Parts: sequence; C-alpha cells; structure tokens
Amino acid sequence: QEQLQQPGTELVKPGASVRLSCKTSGYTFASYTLHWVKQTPGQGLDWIGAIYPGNGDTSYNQKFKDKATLTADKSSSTAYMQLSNLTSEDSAVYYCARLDWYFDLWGAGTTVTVSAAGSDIVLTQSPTSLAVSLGQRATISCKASQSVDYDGDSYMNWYQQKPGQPPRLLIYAASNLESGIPARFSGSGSGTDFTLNIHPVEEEDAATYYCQQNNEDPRTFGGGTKLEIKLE
Ligand SMILES: [Cl-]
Ligand SMILES: [Cl-]
Ligand SMILES: [Cl-]
Ligand SMILES: [Cl-]
Ligand code: NA
Ligand code: NA
Repeated sequence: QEQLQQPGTELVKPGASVRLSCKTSGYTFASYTLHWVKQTPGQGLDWIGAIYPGNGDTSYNQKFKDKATLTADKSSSTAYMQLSNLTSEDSAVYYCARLDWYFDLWGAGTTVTVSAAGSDIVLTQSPTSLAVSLGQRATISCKASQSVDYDGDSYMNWYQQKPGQPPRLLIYAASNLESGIPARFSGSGSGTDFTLNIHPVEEEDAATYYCQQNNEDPRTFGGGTKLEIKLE
C-alpha cells in the first residue's frame, strides 16, 4: 500500500535547524509531486511548498521561502524539509502529502516543538467548533474571499482529521464524496460559499474538518472546525 512515513516528534532549541523526513513507499517516488503543510490550532493548515521528486523542482509559498527548504533523495525514496532559524512561531505539526484530490495521501505528521523554558484567497469556516448529539445534523460553512470556480467546477475540497489519525480527503470539487466516505456526508456550494452537512451524526464523525481551495496559488485552507459528540 502507498505510505508516507514521518517521525512522530522533534524537540528542538530556538535558533537551531531541523530536518524533517517523509519516507515514501508503495508507488514511484519520482513521479508525483509532494507537498508540505503546517498545522496550528489558531491558523488551521498552511501550504508551505511542493517538490517534484523526479527532478527536484520546488515551489514555495512566499511566506515560507526563507524558513523552508525542500529536497528529495531518489536513492531512498525520501523527501525532506529543513526548517531554519527556529522560533516559537515554528512549533506546529508538519505533514507531507499528495494534495491533488485524485492522488490524496497524507503522512501522519511530525510535531516540531521549539522548546526553551527561559491577494491570497482566505477561507473562513463557521462555526469553528460545535457539539452535536448522536443522530442529529452538523452543518459547517466555508466562505472564500474570491471565487474558487473555473469552467463550472469548484476547486474546493473538504478534509477530515479524526483524533489521532492523519487528515484525509472527504469531499472533492465541492460536492463529490471521496471513495469509501459514508453517504451521511454531503457538500454543496459554488463560487465563494460552500457547506458541509453530516446527518445523522455518528460517534466516528467526531473530527476536525478543513476546507481547502486549489483554484489559485498558493493553495489555502480554512482554520478548521472541531466537531464533538454532545453526550446526552
Ligand atoms: Cl518558488
Ligand atoms: Cl463562527
Ligand atoms: Cl451513512
Ligand atoms: Cl476559519
Ligand atoms: Na520507492
Ligand atoms: Na458565522
């Protein structure tokens, strides 16, 4: 099976560098772009950059151009990201992933803990947390600052991250269920306004939900909505 394997944690000092690894297996490493993504509680997910392992070509989010360096080692099928000049602002989980919906695949993420005791499209999710009782409906809005449509298709996806699990694709192009996603999920919307619906909610559905656009570079994500079960 296709896997992207990342170390669990790195505990590091301010001002150091750290090298994160993403060991791939189960597919031809050289032939598919890999992306790196930063997650924090308050900013949700942030696209760092991408590398094509076949030739080593990279693209970076302007905001991470000085912070991140992406490389690839074809001999070990491993991609690497170095974070330089670490500060408290770099404490976060970092994932490697294939982000195009049709190739969706995520690593489990490396927690980097920086420890010293002493015109982009914006996506807004609403609500940012909610508790719903078993059997009831959850409805989550994602609104974009500009249109994410092209040729009648919406370049927006929803991701789910269940507790302790990697993120996964839930719905692609606004309204299509990814393979293996249960029918209780549905997605609607176009243009700037999108909605995820889940009904009837089950215990397995407790997770954080993120929307994402990939109409324009850089790809951007909403800040996340955490859904819990409201215990009766
Ligand atoms: Cl670049
Ligand atoms: Cl809200
Ligand atoms: Cl179902
Ligand atoms: Cl948000
Ligand atoms: Na390989
Ligand atoms: Na609102």
